[PDB]
Amino acid sequence: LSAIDMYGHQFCIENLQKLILSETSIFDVLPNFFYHSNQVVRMAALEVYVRRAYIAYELNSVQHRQLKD
Amino acid sequence: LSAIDMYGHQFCIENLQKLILSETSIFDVLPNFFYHSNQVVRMAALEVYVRRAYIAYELNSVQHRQLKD
Repeated sequence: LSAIDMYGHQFCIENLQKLILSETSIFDVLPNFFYHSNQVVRMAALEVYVRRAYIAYELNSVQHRQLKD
Repeated sequence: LSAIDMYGHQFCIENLQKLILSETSIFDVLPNFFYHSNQVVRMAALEVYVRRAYIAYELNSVQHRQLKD
């Protein structure tokens, strides 16, 4: 939480490479806040989770939507 | 700001009375932060500001809005 930018930018890709080059699996606690009241930990954690799935595939575009509310 | 609930509850009814029963004058410092980055406590703190302006007039409806982003 300290790491995360928490503007709309939310480019904490470097901390993410520590996450993706984590000896530890981060599906354990990461879920408790990625449905926290904080749009940033929601969004970030969620797409990296995608990435934690498709580490195998090639991702050519990923856009976040933010709907109805 | 710590006091402020920061959720949809947003019950700073009592805190508005501490603002209006403040040994400290609080039109001074409160304004510096109600344009901080955090939308719910924004909502709570800000509407208490509303309440501190028109406590004199009669308010029959107040909706928090949430724009562009």
